[PDB]
Amino acid sequence: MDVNPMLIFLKVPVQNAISTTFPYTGDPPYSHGTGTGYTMDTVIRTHDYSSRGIWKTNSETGAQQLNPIDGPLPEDNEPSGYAQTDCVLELIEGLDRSHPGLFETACQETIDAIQQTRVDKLTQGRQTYDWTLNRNQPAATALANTIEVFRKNGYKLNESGRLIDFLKDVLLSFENDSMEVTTHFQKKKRIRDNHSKKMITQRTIGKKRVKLTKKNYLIRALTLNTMTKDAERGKLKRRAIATPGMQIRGFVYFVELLARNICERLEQSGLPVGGNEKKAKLANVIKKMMAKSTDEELSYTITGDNTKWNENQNPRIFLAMVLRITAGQPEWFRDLLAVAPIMFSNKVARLGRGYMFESKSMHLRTQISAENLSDINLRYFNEDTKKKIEKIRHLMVEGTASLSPGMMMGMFNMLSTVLGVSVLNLGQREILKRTYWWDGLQSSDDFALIINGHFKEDIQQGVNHFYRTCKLVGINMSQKKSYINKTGTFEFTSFFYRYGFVANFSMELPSFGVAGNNESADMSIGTTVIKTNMINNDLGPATAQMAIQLFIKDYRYTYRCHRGDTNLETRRTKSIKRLWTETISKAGLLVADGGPNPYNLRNLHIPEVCLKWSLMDPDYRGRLCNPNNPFVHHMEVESTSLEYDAVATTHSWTPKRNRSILNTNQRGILEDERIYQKCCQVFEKFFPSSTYRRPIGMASMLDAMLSRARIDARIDLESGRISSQDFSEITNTCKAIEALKRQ
Amino acid sequence: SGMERIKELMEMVKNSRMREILTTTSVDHMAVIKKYTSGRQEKNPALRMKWMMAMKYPISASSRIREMIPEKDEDGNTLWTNTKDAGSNRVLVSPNAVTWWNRAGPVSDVVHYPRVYKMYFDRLERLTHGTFGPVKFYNQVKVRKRVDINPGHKDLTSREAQEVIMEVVFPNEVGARTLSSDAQLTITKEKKEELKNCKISPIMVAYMLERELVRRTRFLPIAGATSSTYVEVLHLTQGTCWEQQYTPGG
Amino acid sequence: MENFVRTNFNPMILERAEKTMKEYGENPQNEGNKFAAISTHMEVCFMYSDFHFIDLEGNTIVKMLKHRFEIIEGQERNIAWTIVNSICNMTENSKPRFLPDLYDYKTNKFIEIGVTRRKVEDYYYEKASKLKGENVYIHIFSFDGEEMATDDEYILDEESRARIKTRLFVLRQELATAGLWDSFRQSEEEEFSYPPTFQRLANQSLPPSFKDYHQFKAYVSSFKANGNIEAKLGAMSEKVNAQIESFDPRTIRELELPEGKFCTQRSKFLLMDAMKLSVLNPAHEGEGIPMKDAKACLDTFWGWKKATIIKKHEKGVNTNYLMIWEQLLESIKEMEGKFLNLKKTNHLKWGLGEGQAPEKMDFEDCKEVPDLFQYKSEPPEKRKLASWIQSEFNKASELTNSNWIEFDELGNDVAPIEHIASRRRNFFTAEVSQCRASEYIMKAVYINTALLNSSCTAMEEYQVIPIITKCRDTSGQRRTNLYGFIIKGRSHLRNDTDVVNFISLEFSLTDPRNEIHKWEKYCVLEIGDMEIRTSISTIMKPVYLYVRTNGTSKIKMKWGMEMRRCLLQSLQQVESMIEAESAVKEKDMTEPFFRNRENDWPIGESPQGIEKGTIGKVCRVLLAKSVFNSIYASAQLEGFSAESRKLLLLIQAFRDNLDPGTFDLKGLYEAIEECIINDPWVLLNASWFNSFLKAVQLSMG
RNA sequence: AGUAGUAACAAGAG
RNA sequence: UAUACCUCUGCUUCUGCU
RNA sequence: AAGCAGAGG
Ligand SMILES: O=c1ccn([C@@H]2O[C@H](COP(=O)(O)NP(=O)(O)OP(=O)(O)O)[C@@H](O)[C@H]2O)c(=O)[nH]1
Ligand SMILES: O=C(O)c1cn(CC2(n3ccc4cccnc43)CCCC2)cc(O)c1=O
Ligand SMILES: [Mg+2]
Ligand SMILES: [Mg+2]
Ligand SMILES: [Mg+2]
Ligand SMILES: [Mg+2]
Ligand SMILES: [Mg+2]
Repeated sequence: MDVNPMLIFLKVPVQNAISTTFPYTGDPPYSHGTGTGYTMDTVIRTHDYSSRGIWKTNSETGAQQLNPIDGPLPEDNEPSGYAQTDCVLELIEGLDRSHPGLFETACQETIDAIQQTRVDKLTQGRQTYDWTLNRNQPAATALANTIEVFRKNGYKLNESGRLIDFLKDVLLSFENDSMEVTTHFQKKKRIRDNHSKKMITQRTIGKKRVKLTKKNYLIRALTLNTMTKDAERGKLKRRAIATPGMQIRGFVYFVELLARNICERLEQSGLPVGGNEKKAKLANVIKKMMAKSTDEELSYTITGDNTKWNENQNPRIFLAMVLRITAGQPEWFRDLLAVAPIMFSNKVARLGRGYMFESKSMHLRTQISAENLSDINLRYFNEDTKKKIEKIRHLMVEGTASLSPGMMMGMFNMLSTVLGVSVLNLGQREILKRTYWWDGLQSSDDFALIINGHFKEDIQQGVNHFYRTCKLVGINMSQKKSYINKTGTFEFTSFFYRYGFVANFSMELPSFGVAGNNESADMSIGTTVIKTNMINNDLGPATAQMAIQLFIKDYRYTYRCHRGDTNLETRRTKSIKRLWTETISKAGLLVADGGPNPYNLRNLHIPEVCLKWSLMDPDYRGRLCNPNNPFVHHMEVESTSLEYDAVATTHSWTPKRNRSILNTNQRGILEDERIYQKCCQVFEKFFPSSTYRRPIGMASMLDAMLSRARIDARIDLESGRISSQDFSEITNTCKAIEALKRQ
Repeated sequence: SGMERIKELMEMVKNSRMREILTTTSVDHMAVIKKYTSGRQEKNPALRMKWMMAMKYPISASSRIREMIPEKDEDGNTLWTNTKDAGSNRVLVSPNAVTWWNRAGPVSDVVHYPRVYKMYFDRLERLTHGTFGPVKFYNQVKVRKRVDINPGHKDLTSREAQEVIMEVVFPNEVGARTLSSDAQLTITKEKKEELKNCKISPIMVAYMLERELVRRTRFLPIAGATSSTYVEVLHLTQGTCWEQQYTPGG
Repeated sequence: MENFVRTNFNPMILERAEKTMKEYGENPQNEGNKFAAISTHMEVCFMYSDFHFIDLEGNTIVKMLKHRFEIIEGQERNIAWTIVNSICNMTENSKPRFLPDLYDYKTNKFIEIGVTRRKVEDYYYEKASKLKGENVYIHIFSFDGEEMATDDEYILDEESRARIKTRLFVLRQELATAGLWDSFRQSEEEEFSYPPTFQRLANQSLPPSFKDYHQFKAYVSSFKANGNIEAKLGAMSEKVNAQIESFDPRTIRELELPEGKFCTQRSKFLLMDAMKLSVLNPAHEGEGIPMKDAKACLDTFWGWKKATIIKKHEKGVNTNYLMIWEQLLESIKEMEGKFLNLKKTNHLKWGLGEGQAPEKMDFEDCKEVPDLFQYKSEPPEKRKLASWIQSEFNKASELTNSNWIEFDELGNDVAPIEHIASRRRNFFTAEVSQCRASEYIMKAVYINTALLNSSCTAMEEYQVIPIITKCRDTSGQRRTNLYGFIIKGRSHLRNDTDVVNFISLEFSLTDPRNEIHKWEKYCVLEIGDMEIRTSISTIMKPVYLYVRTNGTSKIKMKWGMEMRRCLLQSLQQVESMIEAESAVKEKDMTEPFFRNRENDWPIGESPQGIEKGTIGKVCRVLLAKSVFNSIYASAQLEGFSAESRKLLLLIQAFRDNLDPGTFDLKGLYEAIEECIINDPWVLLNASWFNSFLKAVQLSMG
């Protein structure tokens, strides 16, 4: 007998055993090496779906820009980016007519949130393309470098602390013809490694001042650096992601804030709801569309995706949508929300790290960057890269590729959701006035579309009408990834429906394990993961007990904290055995201290220190929860040396961090981080709430610290807590500090 | 007193780079310059903890552990070593030092864990004196409602409770706003009288008051009652085909 | 204006007024009368505050003392609110609703100071109407000379008030002589514009029938819908349509599997062909040390002979593999210690890939090289499905006589649902712990854990890692099993996809000549002879050693260490199939499922037809499926699963009488068959889907 | 050689 | 020259180490 | 309030 697991679907429905179709126990596919080929594929597919447009040379950057808007109508079912702006404006006008007061309320909330947003909101991002260093940095580092270069060049509106003044500085910096930035250059020396007697290259990173031109600064300000997405499930081929710089992210934040305020009040939107709220919204839409019918009414659901969603959106369509939604608003608000589609219409894509080249007669390999890829003869590339470069060459501008159509991966999620929700909103039966109508839900490119009609020909006419109306606005439905059946079963962002949403436990399977923080946080993380999967993802109680057992196994093997009566030998066996022997009540010892596991089903919501607190020895609980804990951080006592008492146990320690680059001296650029940390630590002594809540203020740190020191000295003098000579010495120290900052 | 911090500011203002930073960075821009990093970032901490616990010193703690924890064990294990910089504020620690502190460190008669995490002890007291009924098997109709996972206070909302916490713990940095309610003033007076001469760090005090006062809500599938004492045991009382009859303590 | 204000006032007053206008958003080079008024208010507050001290007694001495007034005006607003909050928290006063100008420590009063060009009584009543409800002291000054305090009660001395009145009178007369006094009494919006470079950028971000950004903005602001969608749909071709093709699984074809050579074994260890040297109840001098347990297992086999190459690795040097095994056995026979690092010989350097990378140099030094060619990115060669992987999956779903998974202790069961879960978990453990896939889990977890620890601790050493598992019998006795050895290469792993090479040498009793296409990557030697005692007879079978060079990465070792999640993927599904029954019968259906072998679930395909099994067989089959998903993880499997899930849902929607339809089934078949290249598990899953489709077609007749 | 798959690792910037 | 954006869920309050 | 982790698009 040959064993076939897929024959379990003869007896069980597919949705009731859908977790067997997710092979999520193995490693996900990763990308090896560069992502330059995927970036070139993205640019070639973006210029191929828009190829019947107008080519214009930009007068500011010199980039070849392709305009497919109001081009020829599509003649086939291939993906097209020829969105008609009049149909887009008609759909947004119908969306405003179906929801009176929606756009005005969303614009009013966006105006209220523009006046309150600060610059450090831009530190919410992750890896940001830094135009000063021509590489990716964290968002706070790239923002601090941008602000330092703007203040060194004379753009100091961002000293007010508001985001909109930083955006004014961004738009005013384009008038500078010579931007003086600080880069990171590299010195190399051939030393000898003593561990292997081998000659290596020792790299020393320093700082260097360089002058950018006007066009080079404008190309760097419109640059999206492109990587490749790693650990992506469900795909065979890889694709490229993109990150913008700091000159784009504030405007993109404001546009996405407005589009989020629009999407929060639309019933046919899948954003920004998620989890159980999105499932309840889908179930309510399906119940309203399945109940509101007659005796002879047919209802069909399309589970629908879209082919190349980010490639076929257009920033000019987003500009028209922004200018139509903000109708009647003040013109500064319209211009501020119009900047980001204008910046994305003139965007460029950094091709990445280039490619690796190999010489076999010399037996060497070398990484040639993208900026040096244009000066290589075509016979040195392989066939696919040669075809890519021959298609790419006319779009090259200073190491980057011009990309005027497209929006790239996930840059305008909510605005594209608004564009899809308008096509969903068109199919109201009191407006369409036909034999068919449609409802449903849209989330980015995923859609569940319910067409109701009287015959199957009416359903076919409704599907054709929705498909052609989506084709009018640059939305290309994937004909090989979408399907249609009767209403009662569909799929929406890997949520499977069969008269109610079924569970998919395998998707939450990588969350079961050891998180890797310390011994205290990981136990609570594991127990709460098991509890949350019992609540939400239909994890059965026997499998939950098995998950508790496997987590205790993984936790004891990860931190080497096996029980005191075990025979395994690690580096921690003797001390844990010593703690096990001299403990009377061994049930009160933690699992990290070699104690037994106390968790069953009923107590997963209770932490381990509290659950074992009544079973501990007083000596063990006095050592474990000692307020003189040397493993954690102790805050210094404020002016109201001596430190505060620690609450957390000794298992809340800090793991050792390693930030070293191989054969690289980084001490020339690691200095200012330490000086920033010293300045923040000396600020926290005067303002003890700065770690709990973000402090605000336009004055400098030194002025705030001196004013706080003076007022605290005066209050402590006027309360019997400090002497008069101490007050005089504090005020004389503040006066000498004020004298030091002027001479 | 307040003279040591201003003399440390005097020592730091003599350095020209520190003076330029303290005179050109605002309080708003300190949130930007605080998260400033320069080297490479450590990704995938789970795998890093998998291989790093096999090494000799995976823990980094302060220098005061050289005065609280000895260098050697009774078995001969090295508990801490210094780094490659003479006079740093950080040394490299072995987990045998954690085990030595848990088996032979200084015993403290006072602990702050039952006071700071009093909500979890309330949960344990609610579970221990609970009553379990029989398990009944039938198809559960779970409605994904929005229920409270933290009840908070009966008279406060979330923002009012956060303003009460900011008034109690950090009264000199509340800014321009004032407590515009009577329940805010009464709870502020009571929590200020309860927290006098408290040697707990103020951030831990603020998070204890945040667990006590701020109401939290989540979207959960509910088959039975929606009270917050039943939301905390939602994994225990209901599933997909069964229902555990349970009455909490109190 | 601006020049008079700089010619009169001190630089402290000008700096305070400039910082106040920078805080509120103005400039002295534009607004001049407001700058002069802010400077005048600042100088009046400074004259009110200066030369007023409090000595050690407490009375106001006018000249080492302390100031009588705290200046709140001129500070930044958060600094000023910090000062006001600290003052209100020192005393017992209520917080003022606005920021006042001074604080008097002697009178303990907040002071609001106003300098007006109008009349004193009118401005005083206006500021009292603005500041009503609190005890803020109000004092109003004017350029005429008159004043009005709070209820005509003064707290300042007459000399200081006379100096303030004299200064305001002199400033008023100098404004009269300067000709700027007429503009002062008469004076008693968010903006965002485009700079011209960004304006020229805005003019090029439009639809191509527009030349200016403001023209397009006026077009969008004045747009009315007049049937543009209906006209554009009447103008568009009829070829652009979403025609629904009806889905019928009786009419669809099967998946087209690729052709070529047969698929090859690519696991990191042997599976059905693995032999283990075992010690029963170990109690030697290092029961727990891996190399000592390996030597204790090697000292149970006495049939060693001279190793001969009986199956060559066709792409490699097989004498190097022979010398590697000779060096490994000789170094084990003379090993002293708890670990073993092999000497870096030439054959071991060949087998571990030492020096195979080209030397990485910078492009600035490699410009004159006349033969720099790009790395080739060729697609993988297609392979035909062979029948060994079905035999592997058949053997992996079988019960063994050994318990391979030990589970940790739980808490005590108090709730009745905990007792129900304990009974169901005991049934799951009785059906799943004696499985061959559980042994594969333990082998993979041990190999990946030891390889990761050795790769991160001994990066330059050629460490020997034995393949050791530990199991219990059906009576409860311990048994330590050795499957072979792993020689780790150099492991300077920086990227997550960086490959550490190793050499795996696994014991076997399987002749590779009977299925040589399974072993393209292996070099199989004949190392021994074992007396195999069978039931009918007793023969002497040769013991082979399968030797191959393999490689792994840190993410692959990370996911190999977490293969026990496979136990979570199977037993969550089976329990759901229990619970979906338990909601129907209104009782716990665990014991009717496990204690009544009625053979209910289809899992097999015989020549007689479709075979059914019990629920524990389903447990073992789903466990083996999760284990083989974890072992043979690739991008082909991910793409094939994600693209064949849609066809499974289409077949299910047909069986639910929901009338399924597609829009491009040919493109769906192309997307499925694109992901079927050379992995044997993906080929086996494609054949499994074809068998399921044929069974669905035979079910509908 | 091997890992592997549209480009890399097979040490010398992660 | 190197882990993007958006949303949801969960945990912690971290003082930075070649 | 922020950071980290997981999932989805
Ligand atoms: O990891 C992700 C996944 C999806 N997305 C965003 O979600 C959009 C749709 O998500 P998608 O998965 O459907 N990708 P798509 O571009 O439509 O190509 P395909 O369906 O294969 O023909 C994409 O175009 C991205 O904009 C991301 O930004 N990051
Ligand atoms: O800011 C205050 O508290 C304050 C402000 N005025 C209004 C004017 N003024 C003076 C400084 C200042 C700063 C910002 C806005 N208006 C400001 C007075 C002259 C022109 C306007 C008057 C007082 O008497 C005050 O006490
Ligand atoms: Mg799509
Ligand atoms: Mg999608
Ligand atoms: Mg004032
Ligand atoms: Mg005033
Ligand atoms: Mg090769």
